[PDB]
Amino acid sequence: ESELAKYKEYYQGLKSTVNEIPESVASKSPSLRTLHKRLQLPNELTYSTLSRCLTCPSAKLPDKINNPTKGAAFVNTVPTNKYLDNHGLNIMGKNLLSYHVTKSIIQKYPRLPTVVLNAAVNAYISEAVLAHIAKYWGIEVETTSVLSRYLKMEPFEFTLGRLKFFNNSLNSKDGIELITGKNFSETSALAMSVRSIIAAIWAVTEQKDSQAVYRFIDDHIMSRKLDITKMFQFEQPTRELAMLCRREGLEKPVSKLVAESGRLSKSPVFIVHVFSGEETLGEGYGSSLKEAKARAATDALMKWYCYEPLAQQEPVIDPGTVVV
Amino acid sequence: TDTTPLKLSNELYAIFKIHNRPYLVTEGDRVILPFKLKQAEVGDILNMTDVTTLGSRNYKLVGHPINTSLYTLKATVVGKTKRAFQTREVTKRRNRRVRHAKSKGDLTILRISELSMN
Amino acid sequence: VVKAIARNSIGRNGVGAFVFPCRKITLQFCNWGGSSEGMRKFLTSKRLDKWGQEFPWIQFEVMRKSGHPLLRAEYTNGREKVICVRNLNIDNVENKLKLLKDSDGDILRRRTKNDNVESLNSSVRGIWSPLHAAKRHR
Amino acid sequence: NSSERYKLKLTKREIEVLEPSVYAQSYRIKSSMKKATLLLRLLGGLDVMKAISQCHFSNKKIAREVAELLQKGVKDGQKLGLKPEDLYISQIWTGSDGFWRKRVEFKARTRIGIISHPYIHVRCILRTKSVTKRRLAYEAHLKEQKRAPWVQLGDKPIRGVTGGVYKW
Amino acid sequence: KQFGFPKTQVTTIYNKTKSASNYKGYLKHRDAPGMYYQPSESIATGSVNSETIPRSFMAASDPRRGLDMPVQSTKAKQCPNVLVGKSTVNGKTYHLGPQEIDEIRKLRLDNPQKYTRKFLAAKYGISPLFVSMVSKPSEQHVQIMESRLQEIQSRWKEKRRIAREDRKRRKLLWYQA
Amino acid sequence: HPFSDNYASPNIYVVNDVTSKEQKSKYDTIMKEIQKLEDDATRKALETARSA
RNA sequence: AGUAUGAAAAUGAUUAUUUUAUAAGCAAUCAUGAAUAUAUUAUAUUAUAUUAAUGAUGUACCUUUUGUAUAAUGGGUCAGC
RNA sequence: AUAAUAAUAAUAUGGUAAUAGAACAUUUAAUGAUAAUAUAUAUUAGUUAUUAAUUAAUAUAUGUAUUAAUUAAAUAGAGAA
Ligand SMILES: [Mg+2]
Ligand SMILES: [Mg+2]
Ligand SMILES: [Mg+2]
Ligand SMILES: [Mg+2]
Ligand SMILES: [Mg+2]
Ligand SMILES: [Mg+2]
Ligand SMILES: [Mg+2]
Ligand SMILES: [Mg+2]
Ligand SMILES: [Mg+2]
Ligand SMILES: [Mg+2]
Ligand SMILES: [Mg+2]
Ligand SMILES: [Mg+2]
Ligand SMILES: [Mg+2]
Ligand SMILES: [Mg+2]
Ligand SMILES: [Mg+2]
Repeated sequence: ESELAKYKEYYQGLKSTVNEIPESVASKSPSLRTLHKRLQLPNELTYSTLSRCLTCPSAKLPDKINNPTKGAAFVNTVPTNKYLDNHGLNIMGKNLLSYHVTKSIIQKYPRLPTVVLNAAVNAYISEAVLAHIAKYWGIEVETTSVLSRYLKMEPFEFTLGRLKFFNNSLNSKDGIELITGKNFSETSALAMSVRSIIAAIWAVTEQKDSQAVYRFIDDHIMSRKLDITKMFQFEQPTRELAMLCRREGLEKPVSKLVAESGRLSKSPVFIVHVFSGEETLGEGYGSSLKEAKARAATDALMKWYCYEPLAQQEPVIDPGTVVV
Repeated sequence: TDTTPLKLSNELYAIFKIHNRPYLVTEGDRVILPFKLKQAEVGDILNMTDVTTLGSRNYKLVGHPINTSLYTLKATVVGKTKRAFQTREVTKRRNRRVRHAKSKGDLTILRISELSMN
Repeated sequence: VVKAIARNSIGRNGVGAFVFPCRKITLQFCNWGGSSEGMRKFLTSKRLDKWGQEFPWIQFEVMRKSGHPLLRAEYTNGREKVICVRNLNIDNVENKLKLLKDSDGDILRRRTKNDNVESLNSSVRGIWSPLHAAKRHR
Repeated sequence: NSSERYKLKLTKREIEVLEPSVYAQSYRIKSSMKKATLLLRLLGGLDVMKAISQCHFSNKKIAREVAELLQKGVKDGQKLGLKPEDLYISQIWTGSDGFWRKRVEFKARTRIGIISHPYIHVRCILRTKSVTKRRLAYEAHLKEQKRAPWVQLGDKPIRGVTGGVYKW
Repeated sequence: KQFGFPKTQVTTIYNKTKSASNYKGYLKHRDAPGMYYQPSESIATGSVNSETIPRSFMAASDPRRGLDMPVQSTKAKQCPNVLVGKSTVNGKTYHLGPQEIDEIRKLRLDNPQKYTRKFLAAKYGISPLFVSMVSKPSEQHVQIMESRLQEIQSRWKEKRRIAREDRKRRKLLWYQA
Repeated sequence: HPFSDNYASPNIYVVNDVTSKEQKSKYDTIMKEIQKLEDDATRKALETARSA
């Protein structure tokens, strides 16, 4: 006999299992099972599907393997099947995230500016955030080599359970990164995995319970804290407020001193209110008068934009951003 | 009890009491009880019962304790744990014996999942 | 004119879907080594199976090493508790395992008096202001 | 001659060490450490040539030795590739050189002391105005940029614990 | 007044003037069970709260419009105008025709040092801002002005530059909310 | 001598007791075998070049 | 008083971070801002670590005594015994 | 009719001189797997109700613990002469 032959046949078996993701093997994988139990995924979502979601596309081994001298070696993963990876799933998950999150944000804040809305959406479902979520869930990367695994003589089940992409061995050894594309990044792979899981959930539940996916998203993605007030940065807000007042049936906004203390000091306090008629729109405190005025305008704009109506109200469609 | 303004308001706080210890909370807030919970395991949900005060920005319902029907307040038990281990030394002023008073009290991290006017 | 500030969301584990903090536990023992007796007994005696049945979201690795017997947990936040269970009986080991599973992974920390609630949320009522107080000072 | 991009990850210590420097060392100088300090504190962050000039016109005995050391460090820097008008003394310290021979001083009325005879060494690290100084200027600039301003009516943390109750 | 709830201060059992920070007194103070009106002791600057938003910014079908919580405590008659433009005090005027505008533009290009914005404003009974909106100066003049500004900046000490930076940071912070 | 099958709850498993020395020996044999294979191929290529 | 090795401490000089030129006492502890550093799950409104803003409490240790902050005993510091 | 662990109710838990019970560190002797993917020592940060040990990183040594554990013993623990 020969040990090379033994290793080779093991590798071939592993490749075959990757191509298939046979259901029994996937079921045997403890990590997959624990992930399934942790997230409370549907029973219709098979363990093979879950394994597939963790399998990123990796058809051909790249040219950068040829030289570890240039700071890269791809020796962990094994080639995947063209029609059994997380790629199609991932896209679907991304689409779902882009639809649902955005919709939820619009429901919450129907006048939110376009740029601000986009930023909020990004915050909710940015690649880094998605990667973090995946890590939290316990989607671990297949860092160990194939040869090493063979030597240890571990089953293929464990491999199936781990996340599988062209992860560069010696990525940041001796403090040297190679700056490769998105197809070799860990964060991206983790993002794909979390999107792929969502897509798989959608696939299994859509006919029985159409909104199951969206309630899962709400539980995991939309449950996260984001203060929308911290997102804004105005420029000349008084002018913008005046424009808004003009657009609506409101009197011209003027700022007026409500209260004042410590004028002729290092740190005064000036309270000014931007009135439109007798109604106050924005209240603004400040060290200077100018500052206070600015703050009142910004407050007014916040109140305009971040207005969140009740669920009992009929839908509020805003009349666009205030084009100054 | 006309509880309409509270119901309307987007922001809302509660001052529920566990063993007469008040904890002022909103939804998402992460309460740290200074004892080991025996009844609930980790993952279990706690329906708060002795809710003293339920407040908006300008109004507050108060009751001893507020009708359970009027509100919901679900905490989740998100980890039993402990405080950091400390060893203060106890000794008298011309005495070489120095008794070490070791201490490492228990904690229970709750998370206020739901808080709303029913 | 209005511009966004790039900002990211904060995950509150409990509020939507509770992800269980403890993700993996490794039982480590030695075949030699008299300190690993209680651990070995625990591994043998149908308790581990029951445990796994109870908690199917935790994976239970069982390893053999030359040193003292070890219980290393692994949590969602990425931290790792490792308890050496040298010379402990079966029941003590089980208690230790229970303690580990109970833990949210976070580091141990001194709390001051009444440092109870930890909010991301802005106050429902505002912050106090002397100009806006009900009773004016003198 | 390559299309491979890279990003380098270096500790603070690694950054410090890799900047071009030169390490002068004296021989076994006959002096006290205190006496050396009394001079060496003057030659803190000077340009090497300035320091050498100061040593030349100093009244002290260690001064000549210090000057010689500086000259040697300059020569070393030149040999390496550096310039003498670029070099500044980054660090310069002293230390005991060991094996100080004690020797009893006999006093009046059957009393004694012990006279030690101290030997020291001066080492110094010369660094470049062209790199190290530029780097620390850049760091200072970054720190200045980072620095949050003084706000007059600014958001200071309401220090103290809440106590499970609104006080407003 | 829609609601007729009794109103309460944030009451301590202790002397509030001497022990406002003492949480214990607040904890002690029990009040009879029911609904109350505790008006907030706060400015409504950073608040997105629904009790803080004005009625004009609420939607027409909002139930909250009718409820009396965006309280108009202040009065615009009593408050005096702060950093208000002369157009706002005495109304906007749209009197200058195209010919006048063209003349202004011609003047400004010709000699911005002689025919400055303020002078134009004085001549035509209109704002300096409006003059600016109407007409660009000769780009040379602008360049000169920029150079002068740069020279002034250079003339500063280190401290002054830092102070200016701090001021700029503060200004940026104002518009955050 | 526990195994993954012994526990009968699929989240429990026992990692394989393969001695470090044995693994090292296996590695040595495989890399050596590869080297042998390569060297023979290179020799053959040299012979072919020499021929024509 | 063997030979190698020696980031053991006391001790000296130097550099870095941080605090410090209107503040008074075992130099610590607890509260609590700020600044800096590290952090291949800081997702952050993050976590740890270092540091005499500021506040509160705080009469070295042993021995011997009815009783010691005592201005009663004894100790210059660390290492080995 | 025991032991270990966990519940509930009750009572008790300041301590000089003193009495009693239970542990740990260190060194040697008896028995004794294992191994540079290991062991030992040090530093830093975690972990276990913590004089102790353990995890990780880093450093230096060593082809390796008279190692875990149970016994037997002691030139067996030092801010106090
Ligand atoms: Mg006494
Ligand atoms: Mg004492
Ligand atoms: Mg020597
Ligand atoms: Mg004499
Ligand atoms: Mg002397
Ligand atoms: Mg008082
Ligand atoms: Mg001062
Ligand atoms: Mg003094
Ligand atoms: Mg005295
Ligand atoms: Mg004395
Ligand atoms: Mg003395
Ligand atoms: Mg006692
Ligand atoms: Mg002894
Ligand atoms: Mg000693
Ligand atoms: Mg002692």
